[PDB]
Amino acid sequence: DIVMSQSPSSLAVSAGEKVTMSCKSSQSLLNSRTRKNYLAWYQQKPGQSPKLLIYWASTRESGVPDRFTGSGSGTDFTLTITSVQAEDLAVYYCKQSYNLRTFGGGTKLEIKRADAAPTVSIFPPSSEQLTSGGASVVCFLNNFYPKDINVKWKIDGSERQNGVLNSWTDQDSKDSTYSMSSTLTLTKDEYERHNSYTCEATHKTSTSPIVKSFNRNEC
Amino acid sequence: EVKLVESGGGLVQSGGSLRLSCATSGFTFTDYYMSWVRQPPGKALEWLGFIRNKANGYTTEYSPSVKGRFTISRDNSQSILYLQMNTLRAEDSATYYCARDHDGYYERFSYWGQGTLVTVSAAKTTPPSVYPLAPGSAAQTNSMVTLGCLVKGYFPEPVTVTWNSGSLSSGVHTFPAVLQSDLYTLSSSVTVPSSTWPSETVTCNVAHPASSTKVDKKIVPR
Ligand SMILES: C=CCO[C@]1(C(=O)O)C[C@@H](O)[C@@H](O)[C@@H]([C@H](O)CO[C@]2(C(=O)O)C[C@@H](O)[C@@H](O)[C@@H]([C@H](O)CO)O2)O1
Ligand SMILES: [Mg+2]
Ligand SMILES: [Zn+2]
Repeated sequence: DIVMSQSPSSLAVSAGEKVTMSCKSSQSLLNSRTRKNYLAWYQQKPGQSPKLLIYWASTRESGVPDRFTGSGSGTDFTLTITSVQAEDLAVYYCKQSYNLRTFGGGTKLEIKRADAAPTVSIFPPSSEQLTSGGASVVCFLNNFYPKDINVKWKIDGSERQNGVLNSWTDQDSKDSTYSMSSTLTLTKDEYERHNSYTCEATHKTSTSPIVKSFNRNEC
Repeated sequence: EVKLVESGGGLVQSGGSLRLSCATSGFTFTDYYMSWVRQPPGKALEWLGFIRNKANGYTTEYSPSVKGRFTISRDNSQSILYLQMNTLRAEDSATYYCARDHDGYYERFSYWGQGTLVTVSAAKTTPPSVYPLAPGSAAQTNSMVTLGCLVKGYFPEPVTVTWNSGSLSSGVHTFPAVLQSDLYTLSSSVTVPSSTWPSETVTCNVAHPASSTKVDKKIVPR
């Protein structure tokens, strides 16, 4: 049993700045015979498979940008990223191969950027859903930062909280923003009892909520 | 080009068995140890086991977490790696990756497959309903226009969504599925110049492998 531990669990760094993260092993990974530390680093970008960055603690794999440097020895190892780029958003894992293999628990790197307001769009239920007796209303809140955001649904001017589900994307690898979807699902019978459907987004970028609405009579 | 492609993932009941495969090309297969690694949704990688290269007699080793229950094997004539899993439980639900491992010298996993997702559950396979998301009575004259597709009520994961067969990749956001009442729902938005829709077609392409569902949904104004 070789226990691998990483720190921090997560952090956010602005483009251009330095990133430092740590990996500890419960026993030395320095192989006596070869005089090398059997410790590798992997980068896993959102939605992708892990990719090899560094092995033998400090050897940078071909094709990996030189801003990535592995260091350390024995029980303590460090991955340093200089001049971090938006595309470096990922979970970083260390892995020992001294005795079988074991991964650390990962360090999640987020990218800090300037606050950005969401672009909000609303969509009424499709006729192909209504035909089956259901009515989902969808709101997209796209390209905002930071991740914290509030969405309220109002139906004929009254807030409704039940039947609402939200889902955030991972941070974008190009512009470092988030997006979120909010979907309000009703029955057709209830949908047909009301006219105005509104999604309201409140984000730190404005004291004014962004309001998008449609009226059933206008469909 | 080195390629590793896993197959065999899907829905299986607790207590059941499932065998995964990993087809490889672009390197001398027998020269390499091969590993399996898994990852529960949103959690860490976990090394499962390896099978050694020809020089080391193709012998196997396993993590204590699966030793006695999972078996690794390899077809050295076709360059395919296998993982047999038995007595599956919910904790085994994960993306399974094959990885190229040691060649007798280098200490690294050089290459990884795309992964195959295994779901251990008693719930039944349900294909998605796919609904178009077109603007209602909005201005539309807002320079850009955002369209979407709602992929509702399916099980198990995953689904794939593309737009115009992958030709539209910029300005696409596919929102992670959320589970409710034993069913997943996700949505995908795409943002394009208003000068291109509806004058040009925009179609979402949805697949749900568990039900072999293939859907192409044209977003039509209305
Ligand atoms: C006993 C020395 C043998 O060294 C070699 C060899 O000359 O055949 C070369 C090593 O690189 C290594 O392959 C070993 C042996 O096969 C062990 O390799 C493993 C293993 O358990 O199979 C795998 C390696 O990744 C590494 O973990 C080593 C460990 O450093 C012990 O040697 O074990 O054979
Ligand atoms: Mg975006
Ligand atoms: Zn052994």
